[PDB]
Amino acid sequence: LSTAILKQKNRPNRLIVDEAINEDNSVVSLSQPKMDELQLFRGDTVLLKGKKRREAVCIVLSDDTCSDEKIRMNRVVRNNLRVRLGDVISIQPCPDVKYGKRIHVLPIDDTVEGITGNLFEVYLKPYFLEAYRPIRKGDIFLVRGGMRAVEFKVVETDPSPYCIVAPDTVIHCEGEPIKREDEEESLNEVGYDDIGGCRKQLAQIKEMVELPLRHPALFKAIGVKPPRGILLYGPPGTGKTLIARAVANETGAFFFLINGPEIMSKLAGESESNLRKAFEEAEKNAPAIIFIDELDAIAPKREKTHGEVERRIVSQLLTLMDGLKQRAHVIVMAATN
Amino acid sequence: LSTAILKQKNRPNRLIVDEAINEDNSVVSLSQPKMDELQLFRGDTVLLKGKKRREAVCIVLSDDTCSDEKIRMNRVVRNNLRVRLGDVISIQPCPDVKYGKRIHVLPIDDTVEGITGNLFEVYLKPYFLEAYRPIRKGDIFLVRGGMRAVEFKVVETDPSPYCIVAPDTVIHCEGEPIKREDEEESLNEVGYDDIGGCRKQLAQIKEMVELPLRHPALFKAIGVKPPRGILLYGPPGTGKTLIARAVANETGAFFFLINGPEIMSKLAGESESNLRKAFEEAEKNAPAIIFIDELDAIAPKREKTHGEVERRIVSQLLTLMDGLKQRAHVIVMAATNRPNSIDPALRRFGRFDREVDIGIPDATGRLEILQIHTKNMKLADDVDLEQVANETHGHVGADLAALCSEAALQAIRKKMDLIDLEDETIDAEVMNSLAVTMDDFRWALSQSNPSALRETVVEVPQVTWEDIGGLEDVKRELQELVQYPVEHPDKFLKFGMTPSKGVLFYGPPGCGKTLLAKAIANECQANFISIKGPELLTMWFGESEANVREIFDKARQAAPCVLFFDELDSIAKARGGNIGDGGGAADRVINQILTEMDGMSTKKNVFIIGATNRPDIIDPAILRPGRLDQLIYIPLPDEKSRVAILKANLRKSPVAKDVDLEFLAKMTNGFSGADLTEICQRACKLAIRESIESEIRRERERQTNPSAMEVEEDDPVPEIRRDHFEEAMRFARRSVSDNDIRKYEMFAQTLQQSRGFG
Amino acid sequence: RPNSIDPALRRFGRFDREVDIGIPDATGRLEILQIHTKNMKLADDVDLEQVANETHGHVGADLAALCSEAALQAIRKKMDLIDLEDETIDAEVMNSLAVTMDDFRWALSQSNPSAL
Amino acid sequence: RETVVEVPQVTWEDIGGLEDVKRELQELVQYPVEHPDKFLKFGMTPSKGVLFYGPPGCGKTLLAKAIANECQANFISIKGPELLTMWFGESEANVREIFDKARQAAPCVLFFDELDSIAKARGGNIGDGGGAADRVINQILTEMDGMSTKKNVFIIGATNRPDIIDPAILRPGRLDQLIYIPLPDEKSRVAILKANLRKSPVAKDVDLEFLAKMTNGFSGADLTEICQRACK
Amino acid sequence: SIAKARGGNIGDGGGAADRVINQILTEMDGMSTKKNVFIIGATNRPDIIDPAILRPGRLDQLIYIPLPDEKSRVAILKANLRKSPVAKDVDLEFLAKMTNGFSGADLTEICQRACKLAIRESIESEIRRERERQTNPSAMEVEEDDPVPEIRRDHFEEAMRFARRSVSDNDIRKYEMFAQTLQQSRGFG
Ligand SMILES: Nc1ncnc2c1ncn2[C@@H]1O[C@H](COP(=O)(O)OP(=O)(O)OP(O)(O)=S)[C@@H](O)[C@H]1O
Ligand SMILES: Nc1ncnc2c1ncn2[C@@H]1O[C@H](COP(=O)(O)OP(=O)(O)OP(O)(O)=S)[C@@H](O)[C@H]1O
Ligand SMILES: Nc1ncnc2c1ncn2[C@@H]1O[C@H](COP(=O)(O)OP(=O)(O)OP(O)(O)=S)[C@@H](O)[C@H]1O
Ligand SMILES: Nc1ncnc2c1ncn2[C@@H]1O[C@H](COP(=O)(O)OP(=O)(O)OP(O)(O)=S)[C@@H](O)[C@H]1O
Ligand SMILES: [Mg+2]
Ligand SMILES: [Mg+2]
Ligand SMILES: [Mg+2]
Ligand SMILES: [Mg+2]
Repeated sequence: LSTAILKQKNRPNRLIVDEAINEDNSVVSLSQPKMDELQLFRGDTVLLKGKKRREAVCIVLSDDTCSDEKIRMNRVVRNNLRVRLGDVISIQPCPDVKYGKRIHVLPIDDTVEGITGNLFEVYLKPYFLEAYRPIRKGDIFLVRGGMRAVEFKVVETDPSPYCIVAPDTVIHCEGEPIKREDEEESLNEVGYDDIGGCRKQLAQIKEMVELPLRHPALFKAIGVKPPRGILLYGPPGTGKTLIARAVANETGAFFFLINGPEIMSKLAGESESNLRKAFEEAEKNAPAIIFIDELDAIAPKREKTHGEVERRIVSQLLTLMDGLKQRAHVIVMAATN
Repeated sequence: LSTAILKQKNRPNRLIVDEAINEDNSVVSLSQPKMDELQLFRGDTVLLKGKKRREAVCIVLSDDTCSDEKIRMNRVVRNNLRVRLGDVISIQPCPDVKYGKRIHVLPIDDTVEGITGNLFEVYLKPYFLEAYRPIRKGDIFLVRGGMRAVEFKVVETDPSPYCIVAPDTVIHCEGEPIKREDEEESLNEVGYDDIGGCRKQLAQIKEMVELPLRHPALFKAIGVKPPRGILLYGPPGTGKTLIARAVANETGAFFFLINGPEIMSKLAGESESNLRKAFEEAEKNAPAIIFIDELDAIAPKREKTHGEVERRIVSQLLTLMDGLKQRAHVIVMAATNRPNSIDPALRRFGRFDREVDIGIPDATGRLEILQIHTKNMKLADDVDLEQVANETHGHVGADLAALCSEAALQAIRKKMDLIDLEDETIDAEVMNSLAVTMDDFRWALSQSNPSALRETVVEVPQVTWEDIGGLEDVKRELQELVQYPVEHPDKFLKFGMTPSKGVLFYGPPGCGKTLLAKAIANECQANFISIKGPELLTMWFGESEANVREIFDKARQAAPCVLFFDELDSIAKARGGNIGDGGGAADRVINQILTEMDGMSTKKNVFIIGATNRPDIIDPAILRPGRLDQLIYIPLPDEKSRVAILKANLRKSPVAKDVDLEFLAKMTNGFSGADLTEICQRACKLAIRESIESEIRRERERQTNPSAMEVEEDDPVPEIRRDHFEEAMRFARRSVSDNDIRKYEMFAQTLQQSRGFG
Repeated sequence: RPNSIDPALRRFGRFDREVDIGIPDATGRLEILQIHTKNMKLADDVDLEQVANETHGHVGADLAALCSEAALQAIRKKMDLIDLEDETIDAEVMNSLAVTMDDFRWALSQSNPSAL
Repeated sequence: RETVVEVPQVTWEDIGGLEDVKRELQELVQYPVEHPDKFLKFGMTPSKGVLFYGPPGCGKTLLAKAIANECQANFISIKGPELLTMWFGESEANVREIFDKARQAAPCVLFFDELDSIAKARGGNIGDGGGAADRVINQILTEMDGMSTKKNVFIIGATNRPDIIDPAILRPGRLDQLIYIPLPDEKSRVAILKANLRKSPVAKDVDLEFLAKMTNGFSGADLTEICQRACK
Repeated sequence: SIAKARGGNIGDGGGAADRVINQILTEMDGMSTKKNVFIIGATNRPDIIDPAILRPGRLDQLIYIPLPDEKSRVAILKANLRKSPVAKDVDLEFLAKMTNGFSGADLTEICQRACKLAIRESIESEIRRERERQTNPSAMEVEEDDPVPEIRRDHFEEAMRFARRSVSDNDIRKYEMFAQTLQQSRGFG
């Protein structure tokens, strides 16, 4: 039970992906007892949750040749949810529908180059007019209203979770296109599937960091105070900054990063201000995490320290660590070798 | 009388709480001779005093079914006075009644949410109009003028001690409500009931700090100047900041706090201003206390200090300490965990001359710390805290806190198939089905790595005389050497004899020398410091002079104690050599031991005992009058001594009636106590082998016919029957040869002659 | 610390004379005790020459702390009447304070001196 | 240049002979892990130490790896050459770091090895001005005393020069269970030669019994030398 | 201790001259005679002594202090026994005629043993009195005096039984041979 927190806990609302034969980019395949199970009436908009906090919404259909344990979707949704073939995806009935005021799509330029022509009346007309197709802020969808695959990206939108775009919602095309590198660099984010060989330690870090921030009521009920500092250590090259970025992309808390050399490279009296601003922004915001990377660059032993300014930075860090109270909901974790 | 200041001193005006059946929140229950005793007329307002300086006032009633020794009140007064069921509360007749001008209540928002409605005409009307109900500034009272329990809090009021609210007193409801966390955090303040394992030191701190501030007239009358500096010290984690906050919440003096890193983290020239403002605000105000926490961060030794600004901060602190005069009524107390890295100019007379040593707790202390920390957890009935308190050996208070936390997290992990990290909230039955069992405390105790394992243990031992077999003449001699100068001082003054201080035990290995030295300390109820030559050849090469002075200073501080040196052959054979070498018969460590043993005053009751099993390479300079004098040779045991040893080792395990110990001692000839313990341990291991093999045969037989599984057997072996001792007798080998025994006889007769030549 | 002073200050014309205040002997310790106990109210049992013989490595401030610890022991024996909880103490209790030889034996048992 | 803390891969099957010590090492190591309460029925506290000593080449390292493979425990290995190096630069930290790492990775067998190099660089050949107690082995004894029994750290030693050994190592509460590992017998030599020859294919014309009846004082290292010569 | 931590037992690589005793000789040379500082030494191992200590203008006047004679032993036993009161039944002359190679430390050991035996009898007698008063506490009417004020005799006989000799006779003839000729150690050997 030492690694029991890493179990996926399969439930009736768990849906495994599979290949879908519909070229429409708003389809799901659910069976009739599944729609009668979660009270999903025909035409509902569910809230799909994938990996690395990416989400998606699609209008539901009753594809009765689907199985009760799976779901079928195309490559567009599986790239908007960052899943492979054979990964679970939660479903949530969220019919809280409000319309949008203005949406703002943006194309990707390398497919627009070649021939552009007119973007609006050739590309944005036949896909949006009388379709009611839902979007999330940050989706990449494909319209075959041109020469070949020219993709669009919804960036600026006033409804932030999602919205069903009515035909009266104002559609623009005046903005600036996006590069291919801008998406392909953001497809190289880090999750828990990029860490190998450290299962037993990821169990401990999820028990120490994720659980006292999602459920403070348990620790208050059973009478436990959660820890305030975690120190990762190891040899050089063993993946400590990687586990840092993995928790930074999962956890659903506010994340703030402090580097050792970046603090110590600044002028005297500006580095203490950066430490104070870090802890003030973390206590001001949500349940938070502060990651201090390379701790032994900003706080060595005081037999090695010769300056006055470096002893002042160590004493500043001690004073800021003692200010964390049980009310604050701030975890500080640091890494060293 | 060393802890006589911690006595509660029961008086006729002492009232023990009890449960009251009146739902009214202004009732007390007093008997008629109590009201005729303190001249309490019916309808008086008394001044009730509880814990942590909380007070309360209630109008008195004559409830004659109450007892003369108790009082009865509800939960409202017992939460306004911070007492439990079975705690004393002083009463004071204070009829000094003046009315209030404006009062200002404030609700608590979590009970107001749900439905609020109109607060004033529904909540504040029927409880205040024509009631004359008294309040203290800071009370939490309950009015049933709504949906459920909606509590109010009186914050702003012009009469500060208390007041009887007339109906003409202006009542407001416009203010801001208070959160639940704002009260529940302030219910976690610290008193003297949150400190466990430090009774003897709390006595000293109340004699030094509370008494010269409450009653300066006594110290001026008898002619005593009270001290100005107290230095608490100890290992990390032993509760020094906790004792600080406890005095900060009791004492009834002005309290000011200074942190080490908070002073040293500021810019140059701003830290000296914070020190000066601290002492100016303390001398400006009342009888005060200044607590300087982590003193060794702002004043280290000036060989370590490299700055100019840090030497200026140390000199500023010395100048401010010398400005304290007898007129001022200011006590300065400081806390550190590195008591030898403080600048030595601060530890002189007039600055930080008193020192109180908070130490590592023993088993009785660990039980009290565990009972304090688990008062909010929900323990199962299986949990025995005395077993846990015995099994935690090198722990300090913070380690026991981390032990309780790790146990409850294990209890969560066993309940993981219901709790989801993915969801929003947890079922209330899952939050109610949490109870920590003894299996959790065994997990948490298996995982914990404590902090104070590499410290020296100063305790009273647990070995009685009964664990030792044989050696009865040396029991009669050691009683006469140790116990009578403690118990009968004057009988050495009738004659002209000064008692001796040293004993040396020497002999063959395994003969039982350590247990006697522990047993005499258990007999006299003295402390016991144990040193080993391996432990003293390590941590000398790094600190070349301090180690043996630290041992003798710690033994002088913890008097009366027996200071037991042991394993002297390792010093003698790492420095003096096997067949002799270029090194001396005198050894550097044993040299500094002789120097420390000479300068030891006889008014102390520190008694020194040695032990070696290589008496030939011993230093001659150890043996001289005024040092280790009383040579006692401890020999191999005789056969009745061997029967007594075998009766001694066999008390924990159950054996049968078929065994004969007399024949078993008549088989062994040169066998020590270690060899007889080896035989008993071999026999127990053979019995455990047979038990496990029998259980394997039973489980395989149940696997053979699992259709019935109907044996329902009992325990196949509860004891050792016989004949394991025969195989153990076959295994045994002798430890000391006979040539060595005649050599020990020849050193047994004449070792005192080794002083001169040879 | 007479050997940590800069040696240029101890030359001719600057700090050439030196007077060595030292650790007192038994005749000195008796005089220090008779000075410090001139305001205390001693019982008739107290023999200061025995105390002056039994204090071996003490200097003057140690004898001051010895007298203070003795009088605090005399307070602790009178503790069942004195209340920390109250406001003031009865004048007969402040008049019934007199330090006996048992107190000086307690205080002398507890003291750890400086110049051993 | 790091210390490897893993579960080893040597099974019992790689070792030939020495079956009584297999039955003894199971009883010393495996039962206090597997059956805690059966030591609470009686009043016995289990021991913590084993010393193996004997002639060279007899097969002492493989047993210590094999018991760790049997119990599924970690395995830290130390050599006296490795501990006389990186002591002269860090005079006190090294042996504390080893025992702290073994306490952190519990349950593990902590295998000291090659004690003759410490004993012969400090204690000497025919004796000298140095002691029978050695500074490194002194700090080892200090670290071995202050070790709590709630942990399941088990200590195993090995030397092939048992005369210059420190007497202070051997005392109850330290390395107790002395086991002498002898030269192998002829059926033990047949088992050793069956053990070394499993990786390489050999024919049916070979006789191992005669080949063990030729060797008299030959250890396992010598029989492995013979097999390696044949493959070359 | 200086001679045996630096000069050694049977000799070693160290010298007969020792570093501390070297600096002592240097300080003893540069000492003006107008001062009245007088230096006295003591050792009980006269063989490994530095030869350089003994030279004119340094520690000159060698005095060998021997084992005491029997009238010297009577004087020693009169000296140790002045603090404690003893009786008139004791004979010190026979008690010195029993001891042969016994020093002053041994005679002080005998006297200390006798005082310890007397204190044992005193405490055991008080325990019997308190238990007898516990037996019949209804009266409690003895009002006894002091059962033992002095040492009577016969504790010295048990103390005589305990005693062991401190210096053997081989050592005494070795000290005689160093007593006659120690000044000749300056040259060779
Ligand atoms: N467990 C691992 N799984 C996958 N990739 C890893 C793992 N450990 C290291 N890597 C790779 O190693 C690269 C460097 O790892 P880092 O996280 O930079 O190491 P580090 O922990 O930061 O060590 P230092 O002290 O900062 S040099 C990462 O970018 C990964 O590509
Ligand atoms: N005697 C004790 N009784 C009850 N709780 C204790 C005791 N000693 C320590 N604790 C607990 O240990 C926690 C930490 O103790 P601290 O007071 O922080 O130790 P400390 O004395 O400050 O040591 P340092 O030098 O400051 S790290 C406290 O919050 C208590 O929970
Ligand atoms: N008289 C005795 N009664 C009971 N147990 C004894 C007795 N004598 C020895 N022992 C046992 O002998 C073992 C070692 O005891 P110790 O006194 O520590 O031995 P030692 O005299 O110190 O010699 P070493 O060098 O430690 S083996 C323990 O198991 C004791 O229980
Ligand atoms: N019983 C055995 N079974 C298999 N191989 C063995 C056996 N005994 C020894 N060997 C071989 O002997 C060689 C050395 O093994 P080790 O146990 O390391 O020797 P050792 O006892 O440590 O003595 P040294 O000092 O290292 S040569 C290896 O090649 C082993 O395969
Ligand atoms: Mg990194
Ligand atoms: Mg603290
Ligand atoms: Mg011992
Ligand atoms: Mg090997």
